Amino acid sequence: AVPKRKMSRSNTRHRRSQWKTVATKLVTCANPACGEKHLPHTACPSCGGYGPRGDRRQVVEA
Amino acid sequence: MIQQETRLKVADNTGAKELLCIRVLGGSKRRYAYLGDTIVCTVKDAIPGGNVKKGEVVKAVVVRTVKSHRRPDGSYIKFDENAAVLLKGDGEPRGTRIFGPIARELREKKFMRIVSLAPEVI
Amino acid sequence: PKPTKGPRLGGSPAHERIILRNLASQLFEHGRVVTTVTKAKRVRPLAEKLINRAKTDTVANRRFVNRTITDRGIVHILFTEIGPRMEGRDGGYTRVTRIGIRKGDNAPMAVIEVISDKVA
Amino acid sequence: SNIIDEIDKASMRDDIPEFRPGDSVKVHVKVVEGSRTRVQVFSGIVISRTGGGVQESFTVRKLSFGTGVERTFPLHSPIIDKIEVDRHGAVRRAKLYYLRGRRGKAAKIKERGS
Amino acid sequence: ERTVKGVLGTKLGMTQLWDEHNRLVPVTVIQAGPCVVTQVRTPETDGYSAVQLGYGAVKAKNVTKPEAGHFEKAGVTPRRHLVELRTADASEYTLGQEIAADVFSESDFVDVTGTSKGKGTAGVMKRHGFGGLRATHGVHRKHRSPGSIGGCSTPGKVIKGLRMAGRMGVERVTVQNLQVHSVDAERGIMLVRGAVPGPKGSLLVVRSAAKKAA
RNA sequence: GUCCGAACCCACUUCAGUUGAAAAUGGAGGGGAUGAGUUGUGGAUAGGGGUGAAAGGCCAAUCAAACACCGUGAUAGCUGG
RNA sequence: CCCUAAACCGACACUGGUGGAUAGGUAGAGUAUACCGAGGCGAUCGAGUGAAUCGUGGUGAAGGAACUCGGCAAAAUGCCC
RNA sequence: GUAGCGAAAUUCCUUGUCGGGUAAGUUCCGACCUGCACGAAUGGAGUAACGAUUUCCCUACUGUCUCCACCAUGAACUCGG
RNA sequence: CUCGAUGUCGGCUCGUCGCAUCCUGGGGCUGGAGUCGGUCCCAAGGGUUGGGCUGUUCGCCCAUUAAAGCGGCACGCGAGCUGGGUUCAGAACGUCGUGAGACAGUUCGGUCCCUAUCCGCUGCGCGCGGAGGAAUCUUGAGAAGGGCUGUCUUUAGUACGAGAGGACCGAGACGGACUGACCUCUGGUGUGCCAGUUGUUCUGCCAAGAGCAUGGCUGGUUGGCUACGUCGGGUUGUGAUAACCGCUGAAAGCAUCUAAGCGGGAAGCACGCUUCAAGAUAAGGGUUCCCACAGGAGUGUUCCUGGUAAGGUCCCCGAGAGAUGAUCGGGUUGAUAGGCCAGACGUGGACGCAUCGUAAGGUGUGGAGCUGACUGGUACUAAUAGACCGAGGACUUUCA
Ligand SMILES: [Mg+2]
Ligand SMILES: [Mg+2]
Ligand SMILES: [Mg+2]
Ligand SMILES: [Mg+2]
Ligand SMILES: [Mg+2]
Ligand SMILES: [Mg+2]
Ligand SMILES: [Mg+2]
Ligand SMILES: [Mg+2]
Ligand SMILES: [Mg+2]
Ligand SMILES: [Mg+2]
Ligand SMILES: [Mg+2]
Ligand SMILES: [Mg+2]
Ligand SMILES: [Mg+2]
Ligand SMILES: [Mg+2]
Ligand SMILES: [Mg+2]
Ligand SMILES: [Mg+2]
Ligand SMILES: [Mg+2]
Ligand SMILES: [Mg+2]
Ligand SMILES: [Mg+2]
Ligand SMILES: [Mg+2]
Ligand SMILES: [Mg+2]
Ligand SMILES: [Mg+2]
Ligand SMILES: [Mg+2]
Ligand SMILES: [Mg+2]
Ligand SMILES: [Mg+2]
Ligand SMILES: [Mg+2]
Ligand SMILES: [Mg+2]
Ligand SMILES: [Mg+2]
Ligand SMILES: [Mg+2]
Ligand SMILES: [Mg+2]
Ligand SMILES: [Mg+2]
Ligand SMILES: [Mg+2]
Ligand SMILES: [Mg+2]
Ligand SMILES: [Mg+2]
Ligand SMILES: [Mg+2]
Ligand SMILES: [Mg+2]
Ligand SMILES: [Mg+2]
Ligand SMILES: [Mg+2]
Ligand SMILES: [Mg+2]
Ligand SMILES: [Mg+2]
Ligand SMILES: [Mg+2]
Ligand SMILES: [Mg+2]
Ligand SMILES: [Mg+2]
Ligand SMILES: [Mg+2]
Ligand SMILES: [Mg+2]
Ligand SMILES: [Mg+2]
Ligand SMILES: [Mg+2]
Ligand SMILES: [Mg+2]
Ligand SMILES: [Mg+2]
Ligand SMILES: [Mg+2]
Ligand SMILES: [Mg+2]
Ligand SMILES: [Mg+2]
Ligand SMILES: [Mg+2]
Ligand SMILES: [Mg+2]
Ligand SMILES: [Mg+2]
Ligand SMILES: [Mg+2]
Ligand SMILES: [Mg+2]
Ligand SMILES: [Mg+2]
Ligand SMILES: [Mg+2]
Ligand SMILES: [Mg+2]
Ligand SMILES: [Mg+2]
Ligand SMILES: [Mg+2]
Ligand SMILES: [Mg+2]
Ligand SMILES: [Mg+2]
Ligand SMILES: [Mg+2]
Ligand SMILES: [Mg+2]
Ligand SMILES: [Mg+2]
Ligand SMILES: [Mg+2]
Ligand SMILES: [Mg+2]
Ligand SMILES: [Mg+2]
Ligand SMILES: [Mg+2]
Ligand SMILES: [Mg+2]
Ligand SMILES: [Mg+2]
Ligand SMILES: [Mg+2]
Ligand SMILES: [Mg+2]
Ligand SMILES: [Zn+2]
Repeated sequence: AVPKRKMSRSNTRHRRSQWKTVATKLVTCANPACGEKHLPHTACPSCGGYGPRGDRRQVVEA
Repeated sequence: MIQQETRLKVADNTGAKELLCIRVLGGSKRRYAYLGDTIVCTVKDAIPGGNVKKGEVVKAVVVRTVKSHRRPDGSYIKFDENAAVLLKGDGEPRGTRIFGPIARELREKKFMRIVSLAPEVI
Repeated sequence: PKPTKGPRLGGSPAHERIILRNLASQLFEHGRVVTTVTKAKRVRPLAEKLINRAKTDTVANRRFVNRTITDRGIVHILFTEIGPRMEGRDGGYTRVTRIGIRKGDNAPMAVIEVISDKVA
Repeated sequence: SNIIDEIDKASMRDDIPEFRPGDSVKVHVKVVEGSRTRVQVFSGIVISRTGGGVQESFTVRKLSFGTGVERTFPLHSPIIDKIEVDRHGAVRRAKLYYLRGRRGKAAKIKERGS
Repeated sequence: ERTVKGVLGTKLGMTQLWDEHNRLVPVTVIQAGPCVVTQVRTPETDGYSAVQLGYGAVKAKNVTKPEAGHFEKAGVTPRRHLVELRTADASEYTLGQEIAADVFSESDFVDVTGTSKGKGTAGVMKRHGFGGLRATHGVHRKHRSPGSIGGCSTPGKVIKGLRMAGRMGVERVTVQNLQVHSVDAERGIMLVRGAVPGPKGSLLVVRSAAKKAA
């Protein structure tokens, strides 16, 4: 099949506006010495650590 | 399960050796015949000395299916060859002898003569 | 252990078997490995099965582990270091932690690592 | 759950002898004949045991009048009066389905401890 | 308008029994557990007669304040589920009353209602029994096609209600006239002769048979 | 100008492709496979002509008369503007 | 320097076409096929996910051409003595 | 219009008629001749062997079908380019 | 009307509609002994088979069936399939033509494509609204599905009939087809599990194994999915009616089913059964929870910002869910998954050792070892840590 007619501006924009992305949320690193933003349930790219203020196990050597 | 074009062997001594199911009696659109079901058959092969000729349309009752048969008590019965027994149009065998084992489902108040002539009812 | 339900890694179940076995071998070789989320979570059960089998050291057990792995050096590592490291552990010999994503294809990445500290 | 199993224990029996596929077995099956009832013996070879609690069932193959007849019995069925073991076979398979296409000397089973 | 007895339970699975005619009967095992009357609906205040039953084990940290207040007014401990039974004898039910599987005897016919197992997006050949096309004889990439879906310039449209592919399963299904095999109330177990909708662990509503029996 | 069967040559059936991987192919089978075989290099035949185990086939990816340029801004009671 | 090609002929870094030479081991009659050697590659978007559906393979109770324009496709058969 | 052949790759009527095959055969095969409109090098009638030719039958064999189910995959589907 | 293209036969698939009804339901007249029939009405709820021949439609035939209805929808349906027929180029036969060629004569052979924009339709979400914000359970305006039928037994050899023959109205049992759910049973599957085994390469070798050859090939096989499987379903009924049968009864001193009125009367109509359903913007109802925040402008406060309550989402572990969204469960106050431990299922006797045999191998130790989904335990691993959204006494009017 082929598009019979050129789609109107209103309809094209109605469909196109739904092509979007949500913002990444980010969470503050539990390490007091780092305090950076990292993905939830993900090792902090700055400190390379994971876990609550206590645990704090190293995950990434960075 | 016996359907149209299924070829069966004969447990009678009528001289017929092989039947071809032309129809399964019991209602329209019915697919299969099981132990104790009546079918319309044609005689594909018969003994030269006998009272049944090849190409004759007869009625038979199915005994000794290969597929399986469930029973209300949860057991199953299974044979190794699809067999059938010809009838005289009134529920009685055409032959005077029955060959091989016969299913118990024939003794559901219906085929008393066949069960009586059965060498073994399993 | 349990099969993978969905489509297999590497475009073929045979290749998935190879991938999981090699990935477990590399995990045992290096202690830790960064191997994306799905591969790590799929290799965890096999790796823990192997470690549990290696927790008790017999010749028959070593041959059974060598059925997998197939690098006797890694078998020696598993039966000498990793095995005795988990004398008191009742399972859970490995852990998986997410790292981020790959820039090239947005693969969610994670590191799976054998437990290092002694339970006692 | 184990609730299913404890319910099944009410239906399971205890007088089942120990046997394997490959063993010769006589099953004393109860047959209803109108007002009458009878005990008919089905003698044959156990070719399969599909296990599991009260769902356990076993298949017996008999050679009668040049035709093979296979009967599948739930091991805890109340229609079975009892089970007798004649021979203990020496087989290598859990399911003896190959015996379906074998007759004569090729269809006979070695005895246990031979 | 009809007087219905009812109880709530969980599908534990199936097994098999032998009845007194030595017949093998498939039985579904329903943990027809204790249900409590959380709320009674009357024509004066609600406009119809029905009894709301509870049933279910719930964690104290997973019950919210509105639910906790509802159960506190009912005077009972919180339950996970809440299902109503449209009965014309709702009045005879007092708030917080105890209901157990022994509400059904050894040979009552019942109707069992549950949500069927899901199948995802199913094809026409599966969710409607469509006979597709042949496997050979030149069939061109349409072996499981739905065939035609209408006529021509008249009506130049697809009629409403045509059966096509879609998501099948996860829906309210009531299976009727199942004869209860046994009830053991001291542990809340019901053995019902038949197969009931839903996966193991689903919620089931067991009501008196609407059509009484066969 | 035997037989079976790879390479090689072919193109019978089927499926896929059919804005293709490909302006004719791919997968699975299939015919010939010491012969009227197949193939490399160079050469010869040219447009009312060539060549053709002959289908109007082929003659530089559309041949009941190639292509290019010229007569030429051919002509068209026809269609469009 | 490429050269049974990503460098040539195909508009492409194109599942096509392209003449010749060398061409080991085991199973095998074999240059078929399977796994390997000398040697060379991992293929030029990926990561996931049990949707329908299409393509490509696999298996199947009982029946066995009732399919269909037609046994189309598939299955069976298959080698040596 | 002879030999020979004929409802034929030719027969309109036509599913001619009879016979065989099938439980049922507008096709088939053997006959009849009433050859619309066979016929003797545009050859007549036959013919072992040969045929990816056309047609009918038997057997074996099977997802062709009764009646589909399930498995794995390249697309489809979600995310990044 | 369409030639700057409206693809032309039959089958397949999917239906939908009409009734000029094939079956099943009801009724008149005949009748007709009964049994059956045939005919004029009602009635479209459901059902209406499989094959042989032919490209066929048609038609004939075989075997059934309660019956094998007739028609419309571009002679429904080729951006759904089929290409056998038709209607291209090849060739042959007959006939016609001097010939090139022709033939609603025949014969063999013979290319199509389309990633769906709009409406339509099957599903599934996001948003906003439902005059505060929420959580749960609901009413049903309205919508959809479902509606088939046989045989036998009994009434009863009763009624009827000269006999032979053989009922109505009821009662019971067992089926076919269709269909919903489902996996306990049976069957199938099986890229997991166990086992055997061929070729070959490899782990130095023995021993024990690994890769590849379709999972190399075979024998099995739990879970899941499924039908060929097992459970259930159609109904028992209610109301108003069709044809029709009536009661009372005139106009018309009688009569008349009708003019006043009342009653019977079908699988059809509407309910009964099942399912969806308040976007039913008419946005419903019950029960429960949270609460009169803060700061600005302001012009009756208005309205815009900001932090919250009840509550919810994101994120993570999952499956009873699933294309993705969604749905449901769990998230340390925790059994959600994996692992671990035990069991069951499955396979069928591991390695090692002993012993027997020249050897391939046999026996024992030992229902061994291995082992997924199923079951029960167990925080060992991961469900860290956190953010974000979300009312304000909630517009106005009148009542009480
Ligand atoms: Mg729009
Ligand atoms: Mg699976
Ligand atoms: Mg991929
Ligand atoms: Mg492989
Ligand atoms: Mg077992
Ligand atoms: Mg099909
Ligand atoms: Mg195909
Ligand atoms: Mg329109
Ligand atoms: Mg030759
Ligand atoms: Mg070449
Ligand atoms: Mg060709
Ligand atoms: Mg094609
Ligand atoms: Mg040849
Ligand atoms: Mg030259
Ligand atoms: Mg020509
Ligand atoms: Mg050319
Ligand atoms: Mg010219
Ligand atoms: Mg001029
Ligand atoms: Mg001009
Ligand atoms: Mg014009
Ligand atoms: Mg080279
Ligand atoms: Mg190339
Ligand atoms: Mg180039
Ligand atoms: Mg050799
Ligand atoms: Mg090769
Ligand atoms: Mg090398
Ligand atoms: Mg190279
Ligand atoms: Mg490239
Ligand atoms: Mg997916
Ligand atoms: Mg196959
Ligand atoms: Mg198998
Ligand atoms: Mg099969
Ligand atoms: Mg078979
Ligand atoms: Mg056969
Ligand atoms: Mg046919
Ligand atoms: Mg047909
Ligand atoms: Mg073929
Ligand atoms: Mg083949
Ligand atoms: Mg003829
Ligand atoms: Mg003709
Ligand atoms: Mg004839
Ligand atoms: Mg002459
Ligand atoms: Mg001549
Ligand atoms: Mg001539
Ligand atoms: Mg000639
Ligand atoms: Mg000749
Ligand atoms: Mg000849
Ligand atoms: Mg040829
Ligand atoms: Mg045949
Ligand atoms: Mg893909
Ligand atoms: Mg993309
Ligand atoms: Mg146009
Ligand atoms: Mg009418
Ligand atoms: Mg109809
Ligand atoms: Mg109607
Ligand atoms: Mg006709
Ligand atoms: Mg119609
Ligand atoms: Mg048409
Ligand atoms: Mg169309
Ligand atoms: Mg054609
Ligand atoms: Mg055509
Ligand atoms: Mg001739
Ligand atoms: Mg002439
Ligand atoms: Mg043709
Ligand atoms: Mg499409
Ligand atoms: Mg309603
Ligand atoms: Mg509406
Ligand atoms: Mg199970
Ligand atoms: Mg099985
Ligand atoms: Mg290798
Ligand atoms: Mg093979
Ligand atoms: Mg299973
Ligand atoms: Mg009167
Ligand atoms: Mg009157
Ligand atoms: Mg041993
Ligand atoms: Zn940090």
